[PDB]
Amino acid sequence: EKIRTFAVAIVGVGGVGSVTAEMLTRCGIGKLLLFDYDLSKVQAAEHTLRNINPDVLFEVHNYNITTVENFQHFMDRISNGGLEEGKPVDLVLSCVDNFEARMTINTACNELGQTWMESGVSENAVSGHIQLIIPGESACFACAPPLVVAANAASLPTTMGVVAGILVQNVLKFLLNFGTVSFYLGYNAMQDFFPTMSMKPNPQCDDRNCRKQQEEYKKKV
Amino acid sequence: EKIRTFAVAIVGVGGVGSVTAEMLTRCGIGKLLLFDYDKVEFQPHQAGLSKVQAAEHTLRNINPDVLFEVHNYNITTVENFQHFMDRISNGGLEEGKPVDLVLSCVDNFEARMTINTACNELGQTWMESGVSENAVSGHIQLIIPGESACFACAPPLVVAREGVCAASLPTTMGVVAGILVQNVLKFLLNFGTVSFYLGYNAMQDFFPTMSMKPNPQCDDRNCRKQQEEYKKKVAALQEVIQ
Ligand SMILES: [Zn+2]
Ligand SMILES: [Zn+2]
Repeated sequence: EKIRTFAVAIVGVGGVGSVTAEMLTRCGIGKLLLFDYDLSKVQAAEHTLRNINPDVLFEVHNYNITTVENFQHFMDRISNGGLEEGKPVDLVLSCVDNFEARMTINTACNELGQTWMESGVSENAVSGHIQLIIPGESACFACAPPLVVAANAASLPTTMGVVAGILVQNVLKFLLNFGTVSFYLGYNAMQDFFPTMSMKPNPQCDDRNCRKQQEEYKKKV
Repeated sequence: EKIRTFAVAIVGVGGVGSVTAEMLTRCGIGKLLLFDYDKVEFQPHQAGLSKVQAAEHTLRNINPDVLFEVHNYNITTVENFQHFMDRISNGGLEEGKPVDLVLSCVDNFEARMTINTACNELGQTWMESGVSENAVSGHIQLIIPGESACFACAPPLVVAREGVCAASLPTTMGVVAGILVQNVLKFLLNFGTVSFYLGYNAMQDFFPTMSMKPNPQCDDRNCRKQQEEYKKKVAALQEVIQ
């Protein structure tokens, strides 16, 4: 019911992204915005998803957001593509499998002061994670590299399933304000370990907007 | 590859059971035996078909290579319990061989105890799984009769707004089914570490894990018999928390 009043952007519509898109659609999220870069992949996903739950609204884009020109458009849609035009999306989800795209999303979110979550799964399928980022309040993707160790074909879609479900659950807890949102939640599939933590921002982060947001956040006193 | 050589029985094709059946089918499990006893009340046009034949139609369409055997009876009846034991002992990939794993995805204690009674009689390893009515917690448990606690060794373990639940339920089922299946793969394929018990608290992203030793005074004498057979086997080197 209340869930129908939110919009979520999802970047990366393969692997963890398709499962996540499908779960959110099945929950009746008001709007999903889909970004990927090859009907194209996103318009294909939109078609399948709208069949699953026609209550959900979609907007899709197929451009490479790592060029500054497309990055402009990406930021425009984050800021204005909410359920009602001209309002921001409530959350951005990174379900991408490369560093450049991920860092690209981090740069947009730092610029906009947009809360987002990033997720990943290993090629080997033995591990994955989700993380919440609140620019200026918690570590962004540029503040520090990933340091949490993984204490050492069928498995791969399964691990994607677990990570996607945990992601969606945290999206629901964030949008609907119940339980506790995780800041970092890891998944070691071989051991059934779920390491968790949160990290403060790096005051010397390379991302000058992360730095800017931190100051703005501190200033609230 | 190797996963194609295994047979898995799933009791209860409801929430976690259907997700689980679907994942296993997508993995290319050799065979699924499906047991349940009510009708579709999934996709809306199956409303009236038995749950088991409906799931079978969907799953076959997903992966035609998996072999399906389905039964639509109440296993808590002695007569149907005989049939159930027959298919567990003999409904393996090769007929006359046991099923490699039984998965309990039923919603009630009686059916769980029923599956437990069969598995102790047969010495059949199984996993008991569930999602709470509150929609924000679930669990999986590995029962190796004689080696780990059976469902009767101790009473039921518990893992500590409507719109919340209505949204959460499907996704908690997803998480629990996913972790169940990962454990099924780890158990069948023998890699990594299989959890004897794993709970999931969705409110706090808590995944408590432990194992339980058998209760040497279990009400189930087959449990006890199975314990002594296991104690014979090992005989050289297992402490409880004090
Ligand atoms: Zn930073
Ligand atoms: Zn017992």
